[PDB]
Amino acid sequence: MVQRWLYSTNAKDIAVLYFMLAIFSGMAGTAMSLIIRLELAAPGSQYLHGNSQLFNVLVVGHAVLMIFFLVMPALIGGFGNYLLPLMIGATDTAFPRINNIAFWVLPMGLVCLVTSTLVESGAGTGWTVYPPLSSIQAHSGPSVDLAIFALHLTSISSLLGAINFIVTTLNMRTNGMTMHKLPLFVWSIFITAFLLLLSLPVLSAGITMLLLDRNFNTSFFEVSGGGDPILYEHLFWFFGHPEVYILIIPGFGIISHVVSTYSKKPVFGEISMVYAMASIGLLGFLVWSHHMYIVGLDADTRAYFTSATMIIAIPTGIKIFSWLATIHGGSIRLATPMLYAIAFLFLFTMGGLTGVALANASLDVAFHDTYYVVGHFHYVLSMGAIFSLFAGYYYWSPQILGLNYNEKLAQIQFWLIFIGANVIFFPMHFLGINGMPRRIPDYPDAFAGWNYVASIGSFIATLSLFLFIYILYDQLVNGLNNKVNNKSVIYNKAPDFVESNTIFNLNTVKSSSIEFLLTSPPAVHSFNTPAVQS
Amino acid sequence: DEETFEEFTARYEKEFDEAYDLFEVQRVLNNCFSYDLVPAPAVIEKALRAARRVNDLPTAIRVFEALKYKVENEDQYKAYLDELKDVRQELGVPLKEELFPS
Amino acid sequence: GRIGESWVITEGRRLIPEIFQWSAVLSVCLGWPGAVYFFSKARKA
Amino acid sequence: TIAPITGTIKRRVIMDIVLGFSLGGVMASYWWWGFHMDKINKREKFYAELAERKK
Amino acid sequence: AQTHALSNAAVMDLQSRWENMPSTEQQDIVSKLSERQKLPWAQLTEPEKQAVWYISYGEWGPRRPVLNKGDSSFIAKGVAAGLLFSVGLFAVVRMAGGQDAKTMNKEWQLKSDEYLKSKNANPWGGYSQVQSK
Amino acid sequence: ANKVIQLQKIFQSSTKPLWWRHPRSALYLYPFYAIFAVAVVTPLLYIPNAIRGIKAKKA
Amino acid sequence: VHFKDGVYENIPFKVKGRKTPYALSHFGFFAIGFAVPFVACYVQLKK
Ligand code: HEA
Ligand code: HEA
Ligand SMILES: CCCCCCCCCCCCCCCC(=O)OC[C@H](COP(=O)(O)OCCN)OC(=O)CCCCCCCCCCCCCCC
Ligand SMILES: CCCCCCCCCCCCCCCC(=O)OC[C@H](COP(=O)(O)OCCN)OC(=O)CCCCCCCCCCCCCCC
Ligand SMILES: CCCCCCCCCCCCCCCC(=O)OC[C@H](COP(=O)(O)OCCN)OC(=O)CCCCCCCCCCCCCCC
Ligand SMILES: [Ca+2]
Ligand SMILES: [Cu+2]
Ligand SMILES: [Mg+2]
Repeated sequence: MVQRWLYSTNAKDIAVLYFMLAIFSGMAGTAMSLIIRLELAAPGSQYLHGNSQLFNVLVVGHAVLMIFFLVMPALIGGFGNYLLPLMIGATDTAFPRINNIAFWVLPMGLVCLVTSTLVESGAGTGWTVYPPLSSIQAHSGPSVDLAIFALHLTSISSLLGAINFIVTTLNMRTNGMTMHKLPLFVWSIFITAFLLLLSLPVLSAGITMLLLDRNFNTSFFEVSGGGDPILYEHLFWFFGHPEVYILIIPGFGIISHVVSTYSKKPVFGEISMVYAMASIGLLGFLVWSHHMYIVGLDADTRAYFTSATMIIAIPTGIKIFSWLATIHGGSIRLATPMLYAIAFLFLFTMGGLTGVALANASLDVAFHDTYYVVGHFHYVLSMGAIFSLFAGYYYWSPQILGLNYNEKLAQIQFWLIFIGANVIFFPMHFLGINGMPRRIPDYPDAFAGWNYVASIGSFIATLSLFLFIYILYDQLVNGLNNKVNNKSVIYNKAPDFVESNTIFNLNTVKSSSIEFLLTSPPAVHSFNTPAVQS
Repeated sequence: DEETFEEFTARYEKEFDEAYDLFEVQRVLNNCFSYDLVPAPAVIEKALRAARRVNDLPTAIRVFEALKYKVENEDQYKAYLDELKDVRQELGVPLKEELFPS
Repeated sequence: GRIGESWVITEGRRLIPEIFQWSAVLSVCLGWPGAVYFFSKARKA
Repeated sequence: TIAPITGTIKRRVIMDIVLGFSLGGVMASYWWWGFHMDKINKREKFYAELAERKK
Repeated sequence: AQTHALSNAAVMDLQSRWENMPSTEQQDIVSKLSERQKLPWAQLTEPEKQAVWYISYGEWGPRRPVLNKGDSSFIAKGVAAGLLFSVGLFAVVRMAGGQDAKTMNKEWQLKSDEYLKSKNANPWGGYSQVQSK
Repeated sequence: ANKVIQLQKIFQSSTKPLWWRHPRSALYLYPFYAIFAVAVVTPLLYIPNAIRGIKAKKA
Repeated sequence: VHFKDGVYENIPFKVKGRKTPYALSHFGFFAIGFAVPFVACYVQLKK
């Protein structure tokens, strides 16, 4: 068993390893989020005895952990490496040793991030690593270097997996599959791979310039030397907004599939969904300077960037309305992936509308570095990535594990994370619009009420997570029992309203995707003969 | 291209006449009723004939039960099941509501 | 044609419950912090 | 006989669309004409009293 | 085709006892009913018709719904137990916390209101920070 | 030297892992394994002094 | 290459044939995942 997991070269074992590291680091990011929200419950130093440096360190640990080590490994790595060779009928993805080195370069990024947290002071620079705060004059010690190396190792992983995904879905399709006949999750991870490939160079450039300023006495960003800190903001946000579209677009893939398979009707205008995802992917790279409306850009530059940022509301609206058109007129079977899809729809529309109010450069005067932007981004990130992750897990885990999960516990877990995430991220808009600044361990004591109700919501969210990792244990030890009693949902699609039960039993899986006719846990090398398609 | 109503009627008459076993009768009936129109009573008459020809009772009850869940009023269901009174009397299928009286 | 009651009647009888139920559901989903401020001490009660 | 009954979902979709736009317009008409107009009336009343005490 | 009729001992009340009938008796009843199908359907008795309808479209097996009759109450009671347990844990780890700020008093916040009223801050909104006891 | 046909025969007719199939494989593989073990043991070993504060003495 | 496949051969860990309980390893994994930031907070506050 040393070979199959350490020396691994098939995509599914790499995928479950990606998912395991993703959920380990997501547990750690949730713990850091709990500690942040615990310290931010009441004014005055409650738990961290003073020590705003430790609070900032936990802020970058929580942020970089939940982005680069939970959502990106889970969504990209685990779901891509399981379904992207499967949903196109490929045997095993091209360059599987690149597919193995990307996974195995991730958890040492986790190791050096943890040791950045442990060494002399910790990186307390925010998740954006802005100079001269992250330079050597404000942050001495080797900590921000190790956080930079964590970002470099996960940048290597994201780029190499992106190359692997592009040539897998281009070169290794099955024989009947034209590019137009592809699924939406495969198209989604294709477009995400292209945005990774075209974004991570600028991140690597800006981060290595930061490292060169820190340790080799050069001045890309040091004012004493002629350097300009706004260059790092330009480089980091040319990575950064393509990055957040990278995080959201696999959710746009998963939600199309769970919505079409739990409404029992196909996606409304699927080629328009391909065009809308590609339009969002092209339009990301042109809007990157909405994150810096404050630095003193020209009025024509901001008047451009608010229009460019607003233009992306149109294709995301086309996607969010075609999902409503898929759910309209169908026969809804409200299992937990359908619950996570509906909640994704509503709460991502709310986060996107707060983002549209954030797109205006005259209003981002009033909202920059307030808790309004953390309302916006925790809405789109939390719902549109965690609900997408939970929908993907409860959707594909009976198939890729052979073990059905408890359904009543799944719906109480959904409901608890629904109301808990709402209770934590709704008063952030109130704190922001009343002028509470960002990244503070303490506040004026007029913010204590909404900080209290959000800190009450955090315990609900952590209880739903503890319940979810109980659902994992209950799935792993009693999955076959869950199939044989009535504690789960065996059939994702019920019979239609004419169909007999034996006529159903001869044809028990009716999907437009390959993965559900594969055997529970699938063959170690399936597709001996290639999967034919008309 | 969109089909007019009589073109739909001709197509599903031909389909129900060509259906040859129980999987085909239930398939033709499933995508017969999954449009935005209650089918014409000639189509339902051909559906009951085709369910009789494959010797299966309960799909011929499901014709009327799907017609009940498909039609928009409670009066058009009456207009349908009194215009199919002689066909349902000849085959001898019940409605589901007079089969399970509650 | 037009067998039965009109589409106005038979869809208003479905919609008029759903308007009130939607208003209740959204007023809970959006106006829940009003209860916390209502029971709170900053209303001086 | 039975007249052809077709297209219930189209009438249902346009009825749901205009009911949703009118419901959201009722929400936003309350938002503007109550809340924003109330705040603007309070501010204009304060600046009227301020100019009066400046006289 | 087949014999006279399915007996009432073997076909009556088939809804209550389909899911407890063993698979062999299920298969034998299904076989005899499929042989009874080819007769002209006036000659079927009423428990036979109910058995055939429940076998093909009854709420068993594949037509079993997602939540079976007690699960909605169980998920409501579960989410209520989660809310009460989580605010109990919040009360516990809040009780193991640091001291309050010295400015979290009714009398301190009244003097803050007094200072703000002397500066006439927040003139058409609220300026009073009281919020505490 | 055109060892391609002979190495095709050796490489395809072998129940060994692919990095071991050449006759000169141990000649690379043993010192690489020792040097790799040293090079991944030592910087992990210097982490307690990093998190303790003890910089390296300049001697 | 030909590995074993089936219900529990898809995963790295060992659930069924096991000396210790599975709940030990399954909750110790998530427990050290949840307690990594407490180790970080303890080290930084001791400093
Ligand atoms: C991935 C994106 C992501 C997600 C999901 C979250 C989720 C949460 N975050 Fe955070 N956060 C950020 C990304 C995210 N955050 C970023 C980028 C910053 C910026 C830092 C800066 O500005 O400097 C930030 C900062 C930030 C702040 C602002 C603090 C400040 O700057 O002053 C707060 C405030 O409470 C917070 C807390 C929380 C809490 C309580 C959750 C809760 O939602 C936790 C509940 C979530 C779960 C329980 C997830 C489920 C767990 C899993 C492991 C998924 C399992 C599913 C599968 C494996 C399929 N984090
Ligand atoms: C999940 C990833 C994600 C997604 C998808 C988005 C989506 C959007 N974001 Fe956001 N954003 C972040 C992650 C994301 N963001 C992060 C992490 C930050 C903080 C970074 C930091 O500070 O470090 C941030 C901050 C951020 C800023 C910077 C503000 C500041 O720092 O001062 C801005 C400014 O324009 C912005 C706007 C938008 C807009 C317009 C969209 C749009 O794409 C949303 C599109 C969706 C809709 C528009 C709704 C659906 C459409 C309809 C229902 C149709 C009807 C709608 C209309 C007619 C408008 N967000
Ligand atoms: C601005 C308005 C749009 C906003 C966005 C839409 C809302 C999002 C949710 C959509 C859910 C339903 C989608 C699936 C339906 C479907 O797919 O229907 C498919 C049918 C097919 O018709 P056919 O067989 O004749 O043609 C077959 C060949 N095409 O086409 C329709 O029904 C037509 C519906 C027309 C809608 C007109 C809207 C009029 C109101 C505009 C706003 C007025 C505001 C007034 C305020 C006082
Ligand atoms: C705090 C802010 C958020 C507040 C949220 C609302 C407050 C309530 C919290 C939840 C209480 C638990 C109730 C459990 C219900 C139950 O038990 O469901 C059981 C029901 C009925 O079952 P049955 O008819 O088959 O028969 C059972 C009896 N034999 O099935 C369902 O699941 C369907 C109902 C859920 C619909 C999907 C909702 C998905 C999320 C939507 C997100 C918002 C979109 C809408 C926005 C306007
Ligand atoms: C931790 C305590 C271990 C105690 C062992 C005692 C040994 C005595 C003998 C007992 C029997 C043998 C035990 C060894 C076997 C073992 O347990 O697997 C050992 C491994 C690590 O082992 P290690 O290298 O840390 O062990 C040191 C000694 N060799 O655990 C784990 O991966 C735990 C993993 C947690 C489960 C994760 C659940 C989530 C999975 C999601 C998958 C689905 C993905 C779907 C989406 C793609
Ligand atoms: Ca605090
Ligand atoms: Cu952005
Ligand atoms: Mg800023």
